[PDB]
Amino acid sequence: KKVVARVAEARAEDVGKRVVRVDKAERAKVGVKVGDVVEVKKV
Amino acid sequence: KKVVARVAEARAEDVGKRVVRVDKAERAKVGVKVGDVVEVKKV
Repeated sequence: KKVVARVAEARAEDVGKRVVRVDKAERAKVGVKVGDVVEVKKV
Repeated sequence: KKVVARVAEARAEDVGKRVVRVDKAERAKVGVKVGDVVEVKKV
């Protein structure tokens, strides 16, 4: 269905874990900043 | 609008960068594995 998540800053602890990278240009495209709620959906 | 991205494994280089964490249970909920295309949308 969909995942409700938050944009975060990757920490040392996150290495090796699954993530979706969102760079600054992608963040400007969708209008998000660290801490914002986003929806992650399979294509 | 929306961001088209891929589930990845966070590397050492990703520390300090913005990401959306998707743990195994979230991955089972949406049906994704590392390498899969997902859409990231602002709420």
